[PDB]
Amino acid sequence: RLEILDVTLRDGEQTRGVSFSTSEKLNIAKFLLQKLNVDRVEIASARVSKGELETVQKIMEWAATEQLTERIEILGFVDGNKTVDWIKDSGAKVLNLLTKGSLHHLEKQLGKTPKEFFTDVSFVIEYAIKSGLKINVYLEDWSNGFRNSPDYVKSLVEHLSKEHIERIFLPDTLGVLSPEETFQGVDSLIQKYPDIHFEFHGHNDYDLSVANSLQAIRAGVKGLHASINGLGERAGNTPLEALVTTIHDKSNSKTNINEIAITEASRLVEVFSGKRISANRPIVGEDVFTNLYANPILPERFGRKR
Amino acid sequence: RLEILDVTLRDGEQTRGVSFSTSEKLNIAKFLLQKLNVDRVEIASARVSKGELETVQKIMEWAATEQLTERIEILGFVDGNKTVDWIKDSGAKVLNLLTKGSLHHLEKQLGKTPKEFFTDVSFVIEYAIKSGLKINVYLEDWSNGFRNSPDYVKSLVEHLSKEHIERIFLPDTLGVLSPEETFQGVDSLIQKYPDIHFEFHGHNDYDLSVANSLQAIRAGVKGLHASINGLGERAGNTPLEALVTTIHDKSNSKTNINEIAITEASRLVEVFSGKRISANRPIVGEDVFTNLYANPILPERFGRKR
Ligand SMILES: [Zn+2]
Ligand SMILES: [Zn+2]
Repeated sequence: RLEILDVTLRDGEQTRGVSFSTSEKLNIAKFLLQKLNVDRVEIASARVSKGELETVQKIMEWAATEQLTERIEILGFVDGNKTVDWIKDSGAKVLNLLTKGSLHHLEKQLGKTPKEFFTDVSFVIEYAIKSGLKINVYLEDWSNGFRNSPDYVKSLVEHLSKEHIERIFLPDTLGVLSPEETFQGVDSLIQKYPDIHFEFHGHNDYDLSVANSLQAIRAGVKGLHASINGLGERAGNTPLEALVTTIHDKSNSKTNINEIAITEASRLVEVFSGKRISANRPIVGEDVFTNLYANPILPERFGRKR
Repeated sequence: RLEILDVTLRDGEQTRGVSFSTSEKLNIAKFLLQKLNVDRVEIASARVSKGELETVQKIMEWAATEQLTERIEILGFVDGNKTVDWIKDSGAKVLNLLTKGSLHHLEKQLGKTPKEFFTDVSFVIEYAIKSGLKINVYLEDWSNGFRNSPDYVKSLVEHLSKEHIERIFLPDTLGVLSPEETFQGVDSLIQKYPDIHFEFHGHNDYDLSVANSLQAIRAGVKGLHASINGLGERAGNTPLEALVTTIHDKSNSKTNINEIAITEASRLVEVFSGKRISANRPIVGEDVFTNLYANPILPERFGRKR
């Protein structure tokens, strides 16, 4: 019973030539939450140029109606009051704080001491809770963090367990992990803090994202991040359509995603995003489906060919 | 030091709407063997409607020139003399016999006894050797064979070690294996016959082909199959561009493939095949590449951006 977090609207928004209109975000958000039944959705980044603020507001206005405002999440930053104010205004109720997960990143971008930066973090989490939000924390560049500066990473997670947050995200930001490493890194933290909710968020640079995601599931993770058609910044995020199918058929864990809405979700973001998918795209490609040669992956299973 | 076998021209040819012209096959074959430096290439299937015969003949005529006729392989069938005659005529020197690797397949398609069919196999291998060819053997549907009728599979491999063949191919024909299973199946055969040359040939139905391919490398395999842009019949074959890169960076094994020709190879088959690749395609996609955020996968590394 794993949670699936769709990042299509935000991380996917980062893709070159992709910019969703308010109507586009509302439509896509509604479909993912209601039809695909994705647990939560990360719709945007805070302090993006207003308008983006208006979009979130409209989506929040709607979400209120359907009794599911707690399912919407907003990428935020360590900037004191600015991020939390913007989200307070947006109407959104959940954060997803972007923190540096590698000693290398912390220094080349902030130039602060682990304790120095951990202070800025505690303040934003504090102020957010004070402002009525809930917080999820990204350990940006963690895939390089636990392999190069595992100390810095262990203290950050240590410090985070003291804060009142919902989940910790372990992203392979630069998509460099092999399934082995993904299992190592995740296992390293799940064993130390067996009562925390960690989620894996891989990137597909080596076409290992769904594989990595499977190892993360073995190492203990309780949730996973992904995007429709693997939309995203480089090679994109873990491809949602292939992740879910693989989880359902190649693992003993499950998901609440309704497979039958998978095909429409794909066509949906492809059109609105303006990024074409190849005809051989796993599970969702046009040419994908075409009883001696029976493959568990059938067209009607994903709302196609009938 | 693994061997890479490109199946782009044959298995890839099977893709819907794809039919390579003679000039197209010659061009693509030349590039893969000479510039990408792929060990061998599987250019076609025997008894395909003549013309296909002419193509192979021209490619063989050329291959002779460059002193590398032994690097070209032709998918063949268990049909007595027909396949071996066609390849004898083609000028090609290597077979790659398609045999049923699952008891289920053997019966629903031939209706013969393991011993009955093993006789047809020994004759074709015999006749091929008699005709000056070398033989590689595909255990079609093996991914379902070692999991459902492992007995039938063990006898077939047993029988094959008695024949004078070059290699045994372990294909995940329907692309249903998880990396775990791929490691199990491959390990099952490599341990019994430690002196045989097995190669994995996975399909990308679950977007696990390159991951599976990595496990196959651990289980003992000495060679791997793949196609440019994952061209192929469904989701296609293991994507060559991602396989090689992953092998080089995420495994201690190596390859003779020249990474710098990877980008041109992709553009090459994309254009000639008429099958577009998404802009976020790992390693080869248009948008893929775009020093705080340094990813080992650099554009100039694959003959791009300079
Ligand atoms: Zn990301
Ligand atoms: Zn195949």
